[PDB]
Amino acid sequence: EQFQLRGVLWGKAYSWKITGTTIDKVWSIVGDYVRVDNWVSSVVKSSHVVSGEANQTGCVRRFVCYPASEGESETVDYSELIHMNAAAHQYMYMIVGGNITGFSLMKNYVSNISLSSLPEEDGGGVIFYWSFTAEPASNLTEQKCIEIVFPLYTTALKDLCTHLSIPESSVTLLDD
Amino acid sequence: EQFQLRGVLWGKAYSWKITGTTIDKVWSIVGDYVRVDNWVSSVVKSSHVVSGEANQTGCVRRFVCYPASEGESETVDYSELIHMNAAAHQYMYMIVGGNITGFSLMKNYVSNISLSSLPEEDGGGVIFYWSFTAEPASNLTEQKCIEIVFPLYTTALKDLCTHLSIPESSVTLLDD
Ligand SMILES: N#C[C@H](O)c1ccccc1
Ligand SMILES: N#C[C@H](O)c1ccccc1
Repeated sequence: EQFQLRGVLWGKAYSWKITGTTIDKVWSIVGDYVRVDNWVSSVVKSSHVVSGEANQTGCVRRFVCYPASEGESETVDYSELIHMNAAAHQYMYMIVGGNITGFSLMKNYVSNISLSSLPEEDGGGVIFYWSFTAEPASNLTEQKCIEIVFPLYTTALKDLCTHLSIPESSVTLLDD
Repeated sequence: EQFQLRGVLWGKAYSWKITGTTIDKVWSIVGDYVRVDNWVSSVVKSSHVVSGEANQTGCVRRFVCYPASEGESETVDYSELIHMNAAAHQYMYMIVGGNITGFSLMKNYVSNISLSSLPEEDGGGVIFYWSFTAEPASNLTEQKCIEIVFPLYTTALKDLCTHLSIPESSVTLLDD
């Protein structure tokens, strides 16, 4: 009959329905964690594993982002895979270093990606779940976090369509 | 150009499609965090807020579970709401005390619930997302965690149907 209080978190979860593809085609792009340059190509220039075994839990990827706007420099993200279940199409990662624009402002940014199949008997389709949390910090606000994260996720879903060779109309953000 | 390694996590995410209901109806049961006795009523005997304000971020619920078997005592869960966004039908909580069977064995059990509406042109329906993580510890394995958690989530989806007065066939586990 005792408990230990802890601090609250910031964050938000998003889900999209994607038609016209399959979960394992989506996963071939989205699940190749250390090669995120092959996914979010509107943002990421290059990417490679720098610690551990590629796409195995505990590994760290380092990726380079194009300048956020002209005149700016390239920035770098280090992120650690902290959970991976490839057969269940889901994983979890955290930013552990770098100066990547916006994202490096957050304290303990953790993200979850989980792909699910809608029932074949209902016409199929893929649900793409993507969430983040961050720890509240004096130098930021939850609204700022969401302003940083959501445009990136939106860009990434667009880039996904490009790499799957399906129209952008294939993706629909679900009402929460 | 440096980074610090962090520990990895155990866990799993699950998604169900629920037909014959609306996100508002589901939320009226699932979203009443401190009254989980009015949701998972086959497992939970009673539930009350014991710190903070009911269903506001930071609050702690105390709930009591029926005995696992005859002669066994009731067990107790303390869990803190660490994120709540009711407008977006999503929240996150962690066990912060108690001796609730199985769940109290995990180190830093954290759970996320999200509800999404499928497009009306598709026939509507709700996607129910539910995930957990726990920290690796000597006295458990990830498999043992999954064997604690998934049967409870399954029971909870069944109990949800009872309270919604809809048949269990309304619920389909995605990727079953
Ligand atoms: N780490 C991390 C972020 O989620 C991220 C940022 C840019 C492109 C892909 C992913
Ligand atoms: N806290 C917590 C667990 O997720 C839980 C355990 C039993 C019934 C409802 C919820």
